Amino acid sequence: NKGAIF
Amino acid sequence: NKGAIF
Amino acid sequence: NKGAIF
Amino acid sequence: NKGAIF
Amino acid sequence: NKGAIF
Amino acid sequence: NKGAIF
Amino acid sequence: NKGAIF
Amino acid sequence: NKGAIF
Repeated sequence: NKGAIF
Repeated sequence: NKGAIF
Repeated sequence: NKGAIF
Repeated sequence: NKGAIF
Repeated sequence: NKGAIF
Repeated sequence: NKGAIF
Repeated sequence: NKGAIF
Repeated sequence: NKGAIF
């Protein structure tokens, strides 16, 4: 799993 | 902003 | 911003 | 798993 | 089981 | 089991 | 500007 | 500017 929060 | 990836 | 990836 | 928060 | 609360 | 709370 | 590539 | 690549 991969994610970005920005 | 807030997030979850799983 | 806050996030979790797992 | 990989993630970025910024 | 997996979960996120935010 | 895996989880995040934030 | 902000971005994520993954 | 801010970014993540992964």
